Amino acid sequence: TEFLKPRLVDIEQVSSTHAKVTLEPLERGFGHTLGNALRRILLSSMPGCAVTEVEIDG
Amino acid sequence: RRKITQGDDLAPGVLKIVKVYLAVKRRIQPGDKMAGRHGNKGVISKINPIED
Repeated sequence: TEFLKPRLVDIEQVSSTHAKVTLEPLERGFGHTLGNALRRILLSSMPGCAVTEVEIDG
Repeated sequence: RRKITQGDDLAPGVLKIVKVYLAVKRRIQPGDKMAGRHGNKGVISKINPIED
């Protein structure tokens, strides 16, 4: 069996708006197993902070 | 054996014709036209892995 090693990661970066991680190599079904897995993480569970509740004293 | 030995005459003049067979397996791929008996037609866009 043979394996691949992720290389050439051409990070197109703009200060704070967005990062576009270009990267090779991905056989059929890996930009999937990873890409969707990441958006899953980014819409459902990512340990960060936020305001839970706000009481307007007025 | 008679049929095998002298039944090879084909065309006047060109009595020696060499016919060769070339078997070529052709598969299903992005661009094939698949349908059903009922009438519905179709052409495969992108045959995805069974993962999806």
